[PDB]
Amino acid sequence: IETVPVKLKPGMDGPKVKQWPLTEEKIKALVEICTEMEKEGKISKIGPENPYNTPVFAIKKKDSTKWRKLVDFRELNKRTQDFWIPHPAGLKKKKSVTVLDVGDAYFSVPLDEDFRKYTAFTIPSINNETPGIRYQYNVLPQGWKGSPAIFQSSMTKILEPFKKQNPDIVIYQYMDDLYVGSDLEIGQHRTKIEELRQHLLRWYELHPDKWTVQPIVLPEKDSWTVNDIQKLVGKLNWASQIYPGIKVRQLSKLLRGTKALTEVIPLTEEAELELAENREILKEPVHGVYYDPSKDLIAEIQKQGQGQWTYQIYQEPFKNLKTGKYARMRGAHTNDVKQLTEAVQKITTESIVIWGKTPKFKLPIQKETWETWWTEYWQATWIPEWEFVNTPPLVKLWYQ
Amino acid sequence: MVPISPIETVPVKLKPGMDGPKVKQWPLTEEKIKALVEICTEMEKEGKISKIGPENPYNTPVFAIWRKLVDFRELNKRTQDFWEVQLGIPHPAGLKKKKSVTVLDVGDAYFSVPLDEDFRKYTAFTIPSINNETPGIRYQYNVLPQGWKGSPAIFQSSMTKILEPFAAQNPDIVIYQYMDDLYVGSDLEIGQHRTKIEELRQHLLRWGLTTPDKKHQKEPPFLWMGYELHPDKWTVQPIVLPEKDSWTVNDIQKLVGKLNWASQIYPGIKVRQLSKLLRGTKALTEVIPLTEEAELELAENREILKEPVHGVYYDPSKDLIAEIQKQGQGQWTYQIYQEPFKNLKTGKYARMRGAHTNDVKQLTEAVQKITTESIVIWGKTPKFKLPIQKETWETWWTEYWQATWIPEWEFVNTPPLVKLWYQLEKEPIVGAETFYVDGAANRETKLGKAGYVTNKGRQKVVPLTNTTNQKTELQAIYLALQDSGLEVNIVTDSQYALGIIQAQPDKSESELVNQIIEQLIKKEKVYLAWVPAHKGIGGNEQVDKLV
Ligand SMILES: Cc1c(Oc2ccccc2OCCn2ccc(=O)[nH]c2=O)cc(N(C)C(=O)CCl)c2ccc(C#N)cc12
Repeated sequence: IETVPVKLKPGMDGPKVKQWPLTEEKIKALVEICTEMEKEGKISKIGPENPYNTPVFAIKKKDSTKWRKLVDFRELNKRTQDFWIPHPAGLKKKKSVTVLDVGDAYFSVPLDEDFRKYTAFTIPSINNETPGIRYQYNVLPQGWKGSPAIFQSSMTKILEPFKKQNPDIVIYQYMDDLYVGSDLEIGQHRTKIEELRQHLLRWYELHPDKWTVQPIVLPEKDSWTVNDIQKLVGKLNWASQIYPGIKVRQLSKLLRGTKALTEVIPLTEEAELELAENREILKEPVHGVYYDPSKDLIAEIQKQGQGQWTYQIYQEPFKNLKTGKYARMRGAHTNDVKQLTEAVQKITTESIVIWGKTPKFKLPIQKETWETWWTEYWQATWIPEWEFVNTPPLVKLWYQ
Repeated sequence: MVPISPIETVPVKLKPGMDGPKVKQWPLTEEKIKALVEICTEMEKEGKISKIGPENPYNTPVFAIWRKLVDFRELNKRTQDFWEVQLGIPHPAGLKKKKSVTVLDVGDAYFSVPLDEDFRKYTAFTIPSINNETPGIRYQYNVLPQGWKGSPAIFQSSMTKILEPFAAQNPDIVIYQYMDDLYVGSDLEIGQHRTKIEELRQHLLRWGLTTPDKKHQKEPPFLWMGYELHPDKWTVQPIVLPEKDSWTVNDIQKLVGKLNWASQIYPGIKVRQLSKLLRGTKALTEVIPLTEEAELELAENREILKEPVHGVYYDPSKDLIAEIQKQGQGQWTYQIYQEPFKNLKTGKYARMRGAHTNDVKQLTEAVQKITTESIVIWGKTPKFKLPIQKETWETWWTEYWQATWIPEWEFVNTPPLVKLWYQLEKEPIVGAETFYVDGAANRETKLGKAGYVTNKGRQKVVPLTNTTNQKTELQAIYLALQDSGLEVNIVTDSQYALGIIQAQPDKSESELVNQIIEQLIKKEKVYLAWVPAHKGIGGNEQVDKLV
């Protein structure tokens, strides 16, 4: 009911990002949505004196046939002044966590007068026939980092009774999402979630306990071919960058001579001992692996085939903070890009739960393909940063 | 007097921290001064400008050619940024056929859009007096000056706001605004069409804007931005390839400009060689000889550009189809159409700069380009006809290390067909000879050696002059491919060679890589295994090639 002064970082102008082309159905959807929001005062039309722009597109969330408006506030977010809560380190330790969309609550708080012109966006026209419908926000926009910061006080006032009632429930907020962690039963968790949503009304099942870090495992065979031993020495040599005491000389000793790749080689006793020592070494955690809130999080994804994907979250090379394998199949059996996009969304969600921020992705895909198709399968309210790797990494099978 | 509705002014500011322009007035001849006094007197009588006192410290130079011409380049440098009037120009293939299309001249409205009061003082200009014996006449603009930075954007915005209710209450027509011209199309009867045109003239007159009752000068075929727009079709303005005995650099840039521009409707245009002659020149007047490939390419262009070809307009009720053909040397051509033999438009795609490539990657890139273009022009992705078998694409994307995807498409049998030229095995090959390869070079003398030893006792080491480590590693693999049977296992330590071959190229800049590809095509089964170097892995003999 009272606007809080918001400004930009010193020396930075507002965002001026090109609106990318949209299909006709998305344009029409945005026309209906923005017409309705204009009738509600949430947005207002602007004139040519506003040079700032932020991209916009339309999506369809899970279990819904209504379109939704997505604004790519990444540039404005990095150009918006830093607002100033320690991250709940116990949210990742909880048994279950549910994600709720509280973005509607932001639209009840007006936006600072002078700052509105930086939220400008454009509904584009087909074939550049018309100049495009230009809008700016009058309330807190969904996707902007200042919205949860400004609404944090009111959110504390709304969640104060529920927090006081259940001290065992962890509550976290990131952008337009509310993460609610507990240790109850799935039915009790769903009834409790309905309790919290009806509590918020009058004013996504996720289980981190079933997620752990993945160790480097070595094969267990009764007979090894030359090729098997070569791959094993390769994987152990790669793992020696992560683990100090990895030793491969006794296994490389067996590869002496020019033998056929399919020839079975029996292991010597020294080779068995070396392999067992390497197993014991790989069973231990990595030495000196810590998180630095001042550094970026980097996430790498490898396509393993048959709907299987691997990923690693780290900050320094060979110091993995998280590793995982997303093999879920959900209507994307014939589309690599949809699988990759869902994987990026899940990894970003896990990173939000663990560290409270999104990582920078390294995507195994050509820039043009991804930039062409990723909005088609995006269902989250946030967007991370990403870059593209054009050279096949050798370590792929070493994560398989 | 009928009350004229006021046009809302757009608030305008200068760039932050800057000040209005202050430029010395140009000295003018007596006749030019008299002409500018007459013109500015008439404009003041009409209300476009107003006299100002000496308090205004700003000034912008004025000229006459009469016709008054104010040079606002400084004020433009000091004026704020505005939202772009147009992000891009439309494409004729996106237009929808209309029974009637009328052109209205709203030029007189340009000078009828008011300027923000607080900004008018920055448009001040001075007419020098005769013999400079009196203070020059001081004027300022009250409306959008032509040549000012924000005039087109504010004009188009104001006109759009004026036309919004008329277009809303008449959905059965289409109105388009371009510069000081409106274009109104409809499928109604010609009588109803002229009626609604009169209604538009009245609605514009309710803001005091006058559309001429004179029959407009624009009439089919409409010539616009190098385009010919007809009632039922569109094309490019005539493209004439000149007959030159010798071609300079600007002749080749003009020829590649005409061919690039003509390629959007003429199918099969190629610009590879002619643009290749312009590689790394940076000399406009340099005369470059013509290669034979450029001569054959230019002859094919003259054969394609012989007779005129037209494109149709977009019919939203029919499906959108895009068909692709490979032309070789990284060249691709495509037609976008709805009915067979009647193209909406055409185009080409050239492969990107790269050391290694294959046909499937280029076809994928071209599909992405056509998809973006089609979403721009028509707002939807077309269905594709591609020269590649379904099984070929399935094998490729299932086995490719990168994620990839093309939208709905069907196979069309139009050679040359995009195919996979070789496929590496996933597991070692039983019964096949195993070639342990290696290569090495001296960084100073550039002397090296490349070779292999096999499980059957076959060996070879070749010495090489003027080579590198990477070159000797590739050369080692090549030697193993040369001397082996149809099925072969190859063991290397070269992360570089594996990085190249796992990218699956079918063509390369390096002749050595191309030779390796040619050897791979001849093979039946090839398994390529990697091992770490200098780890004592026997067979992998680093000392054999470092002698
Ligand atoms: C006649 C004209 C434009 O046409 C239309 C105008 C209004 C509705 C539909 C139209 O097009 C349908 C296809 N069509 C075209 C010609 C014809 O006779 N019959 C026919 O059905 C569109 C333009 N472009 C490209 C625009 O961006 C609109 Cl400012 C023009 C641009 C310049 C000039 C000039 N001189 C003229 C333009």
